[PDB]
Amino acid sequence: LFGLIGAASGFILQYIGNLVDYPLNVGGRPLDITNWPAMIPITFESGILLASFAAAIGMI
Amino acid sequence: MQPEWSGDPEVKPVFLAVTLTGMVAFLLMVWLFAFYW
Amino acid sequence: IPQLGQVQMLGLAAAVIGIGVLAAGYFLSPTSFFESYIYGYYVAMTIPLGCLGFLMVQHLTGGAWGVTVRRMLEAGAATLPIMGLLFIPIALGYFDTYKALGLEHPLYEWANPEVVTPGGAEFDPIIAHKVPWLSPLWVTARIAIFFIIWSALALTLRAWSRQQDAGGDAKKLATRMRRLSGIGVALFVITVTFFSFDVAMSLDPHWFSTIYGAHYMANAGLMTLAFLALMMSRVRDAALFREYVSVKPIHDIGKLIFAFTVLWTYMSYGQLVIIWSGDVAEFTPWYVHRTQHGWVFVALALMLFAFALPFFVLLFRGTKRNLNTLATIAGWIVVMRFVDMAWIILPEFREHLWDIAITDVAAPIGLIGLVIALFAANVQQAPLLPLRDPNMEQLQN
Amino acid sequence: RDIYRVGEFKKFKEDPKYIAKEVYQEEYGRETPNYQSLQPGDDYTGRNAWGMTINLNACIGCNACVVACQAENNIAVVGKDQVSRGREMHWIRIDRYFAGEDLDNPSIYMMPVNCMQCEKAPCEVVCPVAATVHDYEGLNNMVYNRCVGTKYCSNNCPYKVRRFNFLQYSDTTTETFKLAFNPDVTVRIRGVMEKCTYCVQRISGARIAAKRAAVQAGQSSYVISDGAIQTACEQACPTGAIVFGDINDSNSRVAKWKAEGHNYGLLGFLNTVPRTTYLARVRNPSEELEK
Amino acid sequence: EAYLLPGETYTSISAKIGDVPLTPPLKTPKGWLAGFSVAFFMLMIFFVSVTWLFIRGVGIWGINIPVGWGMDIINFVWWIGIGHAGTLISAILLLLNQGWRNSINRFAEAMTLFAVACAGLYPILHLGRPWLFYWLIPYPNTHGMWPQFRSALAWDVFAISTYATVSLVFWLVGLIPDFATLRDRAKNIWVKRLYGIAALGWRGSARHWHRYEMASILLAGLSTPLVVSVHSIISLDFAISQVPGWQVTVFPPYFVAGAVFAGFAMVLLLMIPVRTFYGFENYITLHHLDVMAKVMLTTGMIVVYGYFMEVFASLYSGNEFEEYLLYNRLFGPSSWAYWGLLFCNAVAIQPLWFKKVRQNIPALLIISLIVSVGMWLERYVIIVISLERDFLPSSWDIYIPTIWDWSLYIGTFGLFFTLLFLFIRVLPMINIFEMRLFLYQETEKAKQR
Ligand SMILES: CCCCCCCCCCCCCCC(=O)OC(COC(=O)CCCCCCCCCCCC(C)C)COC(=O)CCCCCCCCCCCC(C)C
Ligand SMILES: CCCCCCCCCCCCCCC(=O)OC[C@H](COP(=O)(O)OCCN)OC(=O)CCCCCCCCCCCCCC
Ligand SMILES: CCCCCCCCCCCCCCCC(=O)OC[C@H](COP(=O)(O)OCCN)OC(=O)CCCCCCCCCCCCC
Ligand SMILES: CCCCCCCc1cc(O)c2ccccc2[n+]1[O-]
Ligand code: SF4
Ligand code: SF4
Ligand code: SF4
Ligand code: F3S
Repeated sequence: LFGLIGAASGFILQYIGNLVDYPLNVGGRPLDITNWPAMIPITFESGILLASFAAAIGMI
Repeated sequence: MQPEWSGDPEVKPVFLAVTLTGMVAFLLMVWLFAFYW
Repeated sequence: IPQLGQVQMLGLAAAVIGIGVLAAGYFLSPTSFFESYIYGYYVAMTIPLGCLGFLMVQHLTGGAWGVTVRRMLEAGAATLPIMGLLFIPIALGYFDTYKALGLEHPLYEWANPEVVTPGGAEFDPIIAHKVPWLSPLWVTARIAIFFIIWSALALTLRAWSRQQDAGGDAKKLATRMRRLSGIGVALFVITVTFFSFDVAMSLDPHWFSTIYGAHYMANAGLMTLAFLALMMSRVRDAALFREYVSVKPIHDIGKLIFAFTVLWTYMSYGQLVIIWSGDVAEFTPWYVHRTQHGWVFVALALMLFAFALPFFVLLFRGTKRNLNTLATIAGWIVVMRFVDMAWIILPEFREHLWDIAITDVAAPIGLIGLVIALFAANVQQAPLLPLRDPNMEQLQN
Repeated sequence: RDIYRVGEFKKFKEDPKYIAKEVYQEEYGRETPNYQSLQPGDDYTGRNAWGMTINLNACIGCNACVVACQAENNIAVVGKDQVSRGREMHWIRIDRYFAGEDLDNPSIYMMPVNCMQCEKAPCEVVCPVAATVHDYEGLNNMVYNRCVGTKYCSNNCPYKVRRFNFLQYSDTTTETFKLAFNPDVTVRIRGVMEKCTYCVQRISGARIAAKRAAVQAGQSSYVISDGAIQTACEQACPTGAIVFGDINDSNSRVAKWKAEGHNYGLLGFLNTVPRTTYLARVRNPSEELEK
Repeated sequence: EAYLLPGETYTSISAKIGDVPLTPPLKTPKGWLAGFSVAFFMLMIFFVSVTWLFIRGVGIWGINIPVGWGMDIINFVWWIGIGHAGTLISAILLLLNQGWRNSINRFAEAMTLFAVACAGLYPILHLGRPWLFYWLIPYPNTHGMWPQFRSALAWDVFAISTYATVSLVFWLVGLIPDFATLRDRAKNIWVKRLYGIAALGWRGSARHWHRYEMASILLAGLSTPLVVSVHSIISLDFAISQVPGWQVTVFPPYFVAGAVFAGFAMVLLLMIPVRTFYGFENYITLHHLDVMAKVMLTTGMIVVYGYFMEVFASLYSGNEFEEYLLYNRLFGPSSWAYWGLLFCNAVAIQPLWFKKVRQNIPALLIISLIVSVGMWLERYVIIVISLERDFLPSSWDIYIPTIWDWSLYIGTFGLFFTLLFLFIRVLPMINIFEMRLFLYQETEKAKQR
């Protein structure tokens, strides 16, 4: 549950921040869902972080 | 299997206390970082 | 033995059907016959190379799954001389005998004298720069050396395992195959990477990738792991796996399948993000060709059904503890590996999603049916598990 | 490498694209390069798109553009020890190149290299805080208030035009130098990256003037003229090698120079689409001596 | 051989591991005192170097306009790659069901945490404006600014923060019943509460052991792709660039292999004095050293394969920049790094195939030190040589490191050893549980014959 929450939050934060809240042209890279690379690492790290927090705090 | 605190009458009061603390802290952070200026 | 005969006749029938449809398509397009045969060879080599690779990995790192699937790995890896015999149509495609076989312009771009010689019609200078390395003689010598290495390695490991089963010290004839596996993992990695280079990436010499070949290793590993899950589900009632094999080798096999699904999408995504973020025109035409003309739909299907579906159905404990669910997931996975090698190889010939012929599905199905029949005939010659092995105690759990 | 492109006059008269045709024929075997990118970029179809065209045939190497850029943009003077460490601060450099068939007497090839303001900027992609972004007008925006070191913009810049304040290079105590500083350009502190901005003080001043004139006349649309922006290097060039103007305006001098066949950009295989393009040097040799 | 020597009981394991901590500070060994004095002197060197860096600037180093990343980034990748093997022993060996993790995982995960602690300062230290590291973090501000998130350094922010946090969490989870054992074995009533509040009343309950084993399994199965993603992202902060030495697509598994290589080099180089100075020959065995050197040989072979991939890419490409990258590495002004790299990562690993050399202790120490030096040379070759000579030959210069980045490197060595000596003073070097459980498992294996 918290891994899904972390992956969703890590994608949504990058999407809103780079694409909705502040659309910036950097490197000519896309301003839509075509910018789905360079969102996967922070998405995955957020999912891993909240899933490991879930494992620890949920066990305790 | 059941959890350790299953059957304890304090479990739902402490869950409502934790969720109330989380929503108050979330709303307060949202107020400070979005509606404060 | 009944299920082995059933899968042997199933693979024989699938091979007959695939070779018949491929030979029917050869008379209408002899070029596309060989272009589909390259893709079929690339698909059908994922099983024996992966069987040799996990045979050496389980010999180095012993396990209950390793002694469960070890004889299947030996039977799969023993088909590699026949794969060396089946590479001959590709070699005759890129030799000078292409005119006698109906193929009008040679099978690889570096077999063109007009491309690799100065003063020719095309004279691509990059391909002409790679003229000693990417030549028919050097490529045939390299792939033949690789076949010799694979065949000697697999035959020595299988012969040592059969000698261990028949007569001799089980502990002494385990260190020998562990040492042979220790040198053979390094030889296998460099050999399979250069084989994948010279077979797949040598179609378009304008583009190079160094994670390629190891990505093919992850692809072949996932393909033969799902193959092992399907065969392990098929032979679950054979009076040898009923007594000595429990659910823990099944759990280990499912965990390995999940781990190498994650590893395959890792090796695909790393290459994709490197080429996408570093916008160099030496590398971006690969993903342009793999995105244009409907190939973006196949890429999205690889995102959705080769990673997002097996990652979520293999994340649960019960779906890998059950052989029926593991076999269904493994069948979906090998279908998605067929789609993945299609997305990798077929943009080099077809250029469009709607330009895919029936030879492109006849060649890998028939040639993997040949792989099925050869593997079943090889595993029918031996007991399914190494009873006289030091690592037999790992099956007791 | 295809950086300084040299041609002859008679073959230029026959066909002005033959320099690029010969370069790409030797490199790829085809007359034109089919450079393919995975990034879309921006559009630039109805907007003021700014670019530079440097004429290598008309550059002598007098460094007047470099001194003008320093004077206009407050580029700090570092020590001789700091240049020996490799940390010179110059937004435009003149790259002498000594190419010839004998290096004991070669031909001298001078070329001004500033920031190309690349539409797909490798400096822009690798900035972790978006301190360097791209304009609606088409300029790379090196923001010093935002720049936080990390020195990666300079490692992903293929031309290495970006200069980093490794120490406190700008003078803080000399009142005469403080008076010498341009009030309309910032003075950079230690720890920030600086590079060529197409004199965006003048770009912003002319854009504000054009918008103010547009609303004072009621036109509801600002037009910036071709001579309205003149950068410091373009102004102080005694030869006129550097020309600055609008790309989307076809009647502008930069668009007319970029419509020439010998116009080219540096390192096109890196899909950057440079806006500072170069005109190849066209020589005029005599038949009694060379030909 | 065996991973546990015979003649051990559960109480003997508990006493022999927990009696090296919980000793009075007046009974502290002189070897520990001398090592901590050396570590504290080099930590004073760290403080002096960091203070002079913050006073003067990042211009005290040798970095310049073409080479903007130098010894700071080399030591960053080196120190962050030390921790991969400890994360591997803590997580991947738990996933694989390998019984040799039970006596090396505590020290190796502590080494991972201290190496990440040393390598997390290096972004902030090299940053040039060090007090604005939080602008790379997505935080709410009055500007409305965001990090780019398309750069690999934002992924590095997320990956380093997640790696440090999950590594510390998994280490503390693996310490909680060891905290219970120390709380039980303590003598003074005031040091009972030091480990009591960290054990949280563990009780050793079988209901608690089920949830503990499930949490450890899921933490291992989350930390394996975590550590692979962290070292892939640290590969990507070169591999997303257009630099000819850096736009190489085998860098994520190549950096994973190099990090595991250097990590087990440092792990062997710090097990061997711990094994010979504490009574841990029964726990850390010759089989442990043999299998750690086997993983060193395997991962070093993968790094040698990565060298062959880069050389093949340079020779196979018709690209003049790849050809000159190979020429510059072979015969450049910094070709000493490439040649010493080839000697220290290719020649020195062919002895590790041999069983006698694998079992030999001083040969293992020499090989581990040579591999650490050659991995520093590898990161030098990747960063500095590729940044030295670039596309435009006018922008070519030589990177000469000063005394200050060397002083910072020596100081981070001192910080690492200070944290390690504090860890071996107040905490057990090896896991008290899961080694008595390993003894129970070996007893069950002997009963099953
Ligand atoms: C290009 C991006 C690729 C995305 C990679 C995704 C991989 C993440 C996997 C995390 C490991 C969890 C396994 C738990 C476990 O130990 O499983 C047990 C069975 O016990 C259970 O019932 C499961 C416990 C809870 C599982 C829930 C996981 C939460 C979701 C993760 C959040 C991520 C986001 C993105 C959703 C037994 O199974 C195993 O032990 C198998 C472990 C396999 C390890 C895989 C190693 C591959 C290394 C390559 C890494 C690739 C790079 C790109 C990350
Ligand atoms: C290092 C970065 C990548 C890590 C990925 C590794 C995969 C981790 C998750 C997979 C779990 C596999 C299931 C568990 C298992 O079967 O392994 C334990 C196994 C059996 O142990 P017994 O229980 O039988 O008892 C023995 C001791 N009492 O032990 C093994 O044999 C280990 C299996 C070897 C794994 C092979 C993975 C190699 C990764 C290759 C990656 C490709 C590189 C391409 C360049
Ligand atoms: C197509 C198929 C894929 C093939 C992949 C081949 C390339 C991968 C390398 C092979 C990995 C095998 C590791 C062998 C190391 C070893 O010998 O250790 C063995 C240990 C324990 O063995 P024991 O105790 O001595 O005896 C057992 C028999 N009685 O077993 C292990 O499980 C440890 C292996 C841990 C794997 C870490 C290495 C991973 C490489 C990192 C780079 C990967 C890039 C992503
Ligand atoms: C709060 C955690 C932030 C610490 C990590 C910062 C990330 C970071 C920032 C940088 O400027 C880098 C420059 C070169 C190489 C790596 C870098 N990393 O990782
Ligand atoms: S001032 Fe003009 S002629 Fe002189 S170096 Fe600059 S661009 Fe060339
Ligand atoms: S020339 Fe350099 S600094 Fe300017 S936009 Fe291009 S990469 Fe960035
Ligand atoms: S255009 Fe202006 S800022 Fe750019 S190099 Fe020329 S003088 Fe300097
Ligand atoms: S990478 Fe970015 S943070 Fe500054 S130094 Fe370069 S613009």
